[PDB]
Amino acid sequence: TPVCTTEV
Amino acid sequence: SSYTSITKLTNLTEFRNLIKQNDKLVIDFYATWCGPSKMMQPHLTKLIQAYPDVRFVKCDVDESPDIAKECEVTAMPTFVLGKDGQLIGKIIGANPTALEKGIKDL
Repeated sequence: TPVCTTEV
Repeated sequence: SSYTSITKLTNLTEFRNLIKQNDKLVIDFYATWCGPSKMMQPHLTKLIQAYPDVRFVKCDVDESPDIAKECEVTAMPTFVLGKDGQLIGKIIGANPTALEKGIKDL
């Protein structure tokens, strides 16, 4: 994958 | 210089001033734990050397959440591009090709 997402 | 040697932003005023004071700019928003952001470090080093007319800096989203928020950074890596005093672009993701195209257009 090419992204790290962050859900806060 | 390199990814290791560029300025790491830690303050909002510093961040704002940076936009005002640099004709061409790139900010690498990253996280120390993110694999994709880690993968882009060698690429950034190449780009820094390749485009000396552009100011490259980095920001740790965990360390400086206020700055990240200001740029609406939800994912990493996010490269924010600035021209002539204002922010004008984003490349979201570890895409070296898209990133270089963006830098070339500054």
